[PDB]
Amino acid sequence: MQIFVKTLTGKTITLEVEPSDTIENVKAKIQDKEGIPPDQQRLIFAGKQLEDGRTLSDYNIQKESTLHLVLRLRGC
Amino acid sequence: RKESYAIYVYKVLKQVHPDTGISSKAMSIMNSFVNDVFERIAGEASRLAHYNKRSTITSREIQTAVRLLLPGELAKHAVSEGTKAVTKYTSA
Amino acid sequence: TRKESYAIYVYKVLKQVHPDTGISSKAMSIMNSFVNDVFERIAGEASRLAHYNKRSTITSREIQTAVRLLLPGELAKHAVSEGTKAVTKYTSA
Amino acid sequence: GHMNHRGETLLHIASIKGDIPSVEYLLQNGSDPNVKDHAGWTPLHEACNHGHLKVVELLLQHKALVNTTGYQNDSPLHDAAKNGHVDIVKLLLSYGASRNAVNIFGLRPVDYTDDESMKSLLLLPDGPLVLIGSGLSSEQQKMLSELAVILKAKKYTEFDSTVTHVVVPGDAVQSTLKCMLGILNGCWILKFEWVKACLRRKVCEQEEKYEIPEGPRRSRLNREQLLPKLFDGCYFYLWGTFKHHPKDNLIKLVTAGGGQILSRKPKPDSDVTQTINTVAYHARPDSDQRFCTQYIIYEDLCNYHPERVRQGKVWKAPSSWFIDCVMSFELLPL
Amino acid sequence: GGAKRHRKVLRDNIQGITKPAIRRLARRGGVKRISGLIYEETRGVLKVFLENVIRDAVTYTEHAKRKTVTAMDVVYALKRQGRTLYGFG
Amino acid sequence: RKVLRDNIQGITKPAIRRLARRGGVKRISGLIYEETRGVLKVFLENVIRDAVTYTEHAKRKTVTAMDVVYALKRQGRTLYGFGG
Amino acid sequence: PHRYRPGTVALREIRRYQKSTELLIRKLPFQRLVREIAQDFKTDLRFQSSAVMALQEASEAYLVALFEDTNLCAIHAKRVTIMPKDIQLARRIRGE
Amino acid sequence: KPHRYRPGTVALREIRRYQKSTELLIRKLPFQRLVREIAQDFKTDLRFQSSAVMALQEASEAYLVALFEDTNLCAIHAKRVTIMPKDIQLARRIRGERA
Amino acid sequence: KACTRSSRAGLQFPVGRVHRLLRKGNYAERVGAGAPVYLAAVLEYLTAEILELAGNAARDNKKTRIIPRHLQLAVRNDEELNKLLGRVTIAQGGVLPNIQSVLLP
Amino acid sequence: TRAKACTRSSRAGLQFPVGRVHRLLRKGNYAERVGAGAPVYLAAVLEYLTAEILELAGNAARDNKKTRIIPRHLQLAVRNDEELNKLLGRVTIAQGGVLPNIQSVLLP
DNA sequence: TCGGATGTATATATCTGACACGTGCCTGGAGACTAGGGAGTAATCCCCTTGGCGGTTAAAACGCGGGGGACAGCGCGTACGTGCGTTTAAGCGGTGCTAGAGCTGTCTACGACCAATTGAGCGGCCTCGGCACCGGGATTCTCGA
DNA sequence: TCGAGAATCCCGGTGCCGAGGCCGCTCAATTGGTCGTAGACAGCTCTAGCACCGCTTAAACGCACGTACGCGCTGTCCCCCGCGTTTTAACCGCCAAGGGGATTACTCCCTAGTCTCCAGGCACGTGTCAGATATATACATCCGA
Repeated sequence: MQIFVKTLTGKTITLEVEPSDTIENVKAKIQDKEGIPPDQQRLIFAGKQLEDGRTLSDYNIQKESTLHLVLRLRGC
Repeated sequence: RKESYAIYVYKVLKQVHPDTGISSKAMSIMNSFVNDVFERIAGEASRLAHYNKRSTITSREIQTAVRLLLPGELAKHAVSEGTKAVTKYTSA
Repeated sequence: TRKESYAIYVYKVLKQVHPDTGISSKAMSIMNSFVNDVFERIAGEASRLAHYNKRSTITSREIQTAVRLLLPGELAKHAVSEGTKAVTKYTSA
Repeated sequence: GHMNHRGETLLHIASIKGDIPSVEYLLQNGSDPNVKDHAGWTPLHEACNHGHLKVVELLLQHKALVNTTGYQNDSPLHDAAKNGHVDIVKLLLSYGASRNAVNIFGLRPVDYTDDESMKSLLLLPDGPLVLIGSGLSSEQQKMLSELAVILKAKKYTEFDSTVTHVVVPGDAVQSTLKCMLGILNGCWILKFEWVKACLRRKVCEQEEKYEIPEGPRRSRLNREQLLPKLFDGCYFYLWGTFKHHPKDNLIKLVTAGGGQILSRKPKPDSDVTQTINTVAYHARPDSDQRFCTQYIIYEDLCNYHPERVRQGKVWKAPSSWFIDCVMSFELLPL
Repeated sequence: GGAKRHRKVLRDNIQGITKPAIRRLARRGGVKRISGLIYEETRGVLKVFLENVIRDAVTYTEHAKRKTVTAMDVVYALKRQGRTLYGFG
Repeated sequence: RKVLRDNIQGITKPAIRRLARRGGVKRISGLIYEETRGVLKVFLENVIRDAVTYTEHAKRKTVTAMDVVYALKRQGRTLYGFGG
Repeated sequence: PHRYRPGTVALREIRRYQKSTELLIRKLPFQRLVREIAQDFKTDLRFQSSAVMALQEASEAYLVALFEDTNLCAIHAKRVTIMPKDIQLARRIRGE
Repeated sequence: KPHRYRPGTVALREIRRYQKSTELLIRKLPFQRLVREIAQDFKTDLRFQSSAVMALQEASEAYLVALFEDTNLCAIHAKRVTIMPKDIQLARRIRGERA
Repeated sequence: KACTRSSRAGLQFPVGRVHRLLRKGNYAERVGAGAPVYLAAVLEYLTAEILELAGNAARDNKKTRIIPRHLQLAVRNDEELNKLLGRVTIAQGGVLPNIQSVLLP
Repeated sequence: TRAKACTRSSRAGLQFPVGRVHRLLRKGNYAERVGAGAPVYLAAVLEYLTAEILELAGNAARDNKKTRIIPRHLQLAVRNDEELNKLLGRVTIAQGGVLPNIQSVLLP
């Protein structure tokens, strides 16, 4: 179970995801990949905003689902 | 100075096709397509904002306009693209 | 709140073109939709003529040219004559 | 028989308002309870949703198909749990009937209950006979025609929406348009010996002894058990040009199989492909083919194995695989 | 959870455009003789035209955040396709 | 400055034959070369009237390549490749 | 006993349904068909009493306008009866 | 010895050679003279942009080809293979140009 | 001194209402003073022509009330009106009474 | 006094100019108050349509063993796609020709 | 050409519901004044259209032979029009329920607007290679037995 | 079922010009505030959309029958196509001239905006007569003989 986080530059990354975890841990995992701060990550999938607090299975993110990641304009 | 979407249509081609060019006449057609489709959607949203007595062209009006003009699955794909884009825009 | 239509004006035109002939309700709605459709055709073509020449106003020329473009043949030849006569009677008075 | 504009038969409207005397009246007269309306809800579904028990008891005792699929492949357990009936799901589990069922979304009934009691109670270990020939001879077609006109039947233009019986001259089923439309619709496939049996007795025979025990038989049992078609929630896209089987013939195959022809090549990294959220009923129970049901079909002539058959939720399968699917009435892995 | 509501839908109602109805539309068109295979073709063409018109009438309604397809957004759905309709506006 | 006349015959019979071959026509009747010229004159008049009145509204005397595209757009025949 | 030759009543109905303006399709079956078609596009969509009328007043006027062209094609093939190929050709020419 | 193609095979190779090409099938100068003589009763002494007559021609060739693609289906509808002056009129009446 | 603009030009259609609809329709940033008096005169002529033809049809039909059928006859009987109103569908309008020569015995 | 000037096109990930689309939506008198997300949505729709047409034109050009896209390739790409042909149904792509196809009855 | 059944047009009673007319009012149209800029008008540059002359050859024109298709005629079956008995939902009235259209009031977040800034796009030029063109050898149609 | 000849395609080599790139420049996109108001949202009201039931009744439907004609086959001819020869003007190159398109500067008159005033048309009734509805009568049309 892995996803594809596509940054606005077009470069995508692969990272292990638990099928029943929440967004907080997988958002903090991006810090171990590119050093992105969790407070200002704002990942997007299927046109939704995917705010923290809810699990990933709520948005029905299956395997190899390409997500997005826009950063607030203060550090982009 | 005349304006054209040539700089952009080349960028979109380098995305859809890394090794592919476009002749002057094809850029002139693709620019006319982007201007014609832009005019179609803008006029639809204009007629769509006047039907509801509105005065603001919102993302919803453009979404309905591209749902009206574009046929078949093309509209369902363009709506998703516009949605993905505006979500990344307003989230920054 | 309420709707607006050319019902009274269509009635006044019918009273002078056919003083003994009346009109129905469904036929009045059809005439109201027809006047509202030719309006959106001549005014819709006026926007285009103004933009094509980078103009910002809709003068009498940008309405005469739209009558000439949309109206077919003899109707256009007579419509521009009626419009010019109306403009002449309006500016002089 | 008599039906409503919504496909609701007499038993449907009798079980919706839960009128039990009418239910007994129509069940003791011989009305078939395993019927789906224009949506696909059976009397079991309606009864379970509205909260009625005696009608469910009579339906279960009158040999009604309990493992049925409703509008969005909703099993009766789904509605019975979605509407909070505990004794109802208890009575349903008293007969079993695939407690681990699945809707089009993929949500097993447990994902509906939102109730502790149900979550703890769930997890414990015919009409006109149309006879038309498929690739037969001249005198064979005349024989089928006279057998149809003596047995009160008709002769259609190689297919219609009311075809129930097809025939094969050989022992194995071919791969032409008509046999695919027969298998996907769940018709009876005969080895041309059934007409030979009827011409000796001048009456109808049993179709069980003259049916081939392969994929078509699985499709027949699928149609009889009211389960959905083969290619349900599977979206198919025809890439390039086809010469063996026309693109139009494949389009008709996908339409008859219940699948949607995607008009635009499904990009594996787009949002539309990943927002599908549908499963396939005939996908392998717990393999990597249920959550990813979107196929790009192509004739295996030049483009060989691209070393990647699945990229997310988009599959690249050859047309020979699509034909072998109808051969076996399954979704073979890749 | 779920909608907890069976969605009762209609099906095969294209047969409501019966054979005599198609014959009277033809007779009005000016047709003298009518082949038997054209009724299915006619009702299919009618279903296609309605799906092309109602789809625009529905999205004209979904935009206004309504749930009743009015008569003014149907004539608007017909004006877009060129089939202007006088009498309802 | 020059007065021109009878120039529709300039659309020669082999030109119409080439147009029909491009359209997919395999065999052409001898009377097609006179009806096609009439249809061509009708269409060219319908487009050129709109182009010329566009030019007259623009207070010009040179029918540009843009007002012709506009005249083709008015008749539902938008032409790509000449917008600029 | 007394039987209008095949075609006499046909012309008698052509002369009848052309001078009349009443709707030739039954209103309730067309309303049910509209509700059956619109259910694919949005669930629980309601229709005004005038919406279905406006949706049928221009729907049969399109079918009648199609059948004029189907006749003009059946006559082109030196025939009297119209066939599915006539409607197919009319739609292909008209851009449908 | 005098190899003479059958009637009908040169037309097929002429269709195959003009459907894959994009060049204008009508000579430029006669079409230009036709346009200039048509635009003589509307407004006399009128100039034409070099890209205007080409745009008129680029649209006119496509129009006459789409008409010849529609009038050929009428010829096949009548169980024929040649287009007659009676089917162009039909294709223009169905399209809405002579009704 | 309340002489309306529709009475100055001698028209019967509203000049003020046409001006308001041209200003509200968002057709241009500015609107000339001679545009409403011109557009209200073309609409007054088109109406005075379609109604004239409809009244003629009603007189030839032995009636004194214009109905949608008479409007359809007036629109489809004139060559210019049939080209202008060629794509419209007049509700309750019917069809021009005509039969092909091949169908008549 | 001012942070980095990140253009709106790169903020939405799309390639077309959000700023130019916004300027043209405002300066074409389509409405009085053009929204902020409307130019982004319209630029995204235009970019998707352009990407689809260009992908189909490149696929048509690779079939002709050519890299540079010509109007003929655009005509072969639009007229071969059902949806894109419905969109451009009344459009003449100059120097595009027609689709190569002969009627099955005309062939011997 | 004549006789009988019937569709179609025409004159008359009554009749009812939609059309023509009267009235309150309020909101949109008209007057008057002011301010700003969009467009009319004059002058200027150049460039892009028009016109002409000379040579070439490839498309156009014309004559001719032939065969393939357009068209007329005839036969055959079959499928469609037509009439009759049956049925089956369409349609109209009457009532009931309520979901949602429509209007009203708050307010707040979003978009117009102006000032300062800068960098991305646009025009000018500059170079090189994908593509047009030509020649040679090896696969498909096509005529013609 | 075979033999000579034409067209299509692939590979290799050459060369004019347009696509991609670079640089100077500028004006339009971006950012930052600031303020006005458009519409999102909550709330209330009413009506029309939906649903049902009962009764009648005209149209949809199934079936039997006759025949109109759609289609297939045959024969005739004629005219359109393929080809060779003559013709001719489209096209390319070059040169010249000037009419108008684009631009800029100046100005002024026309139209948006605002305040005020007023009466024209719409909602609401309300009386009334013209086309339907039925009844009776006469003329032209189709079918059979």
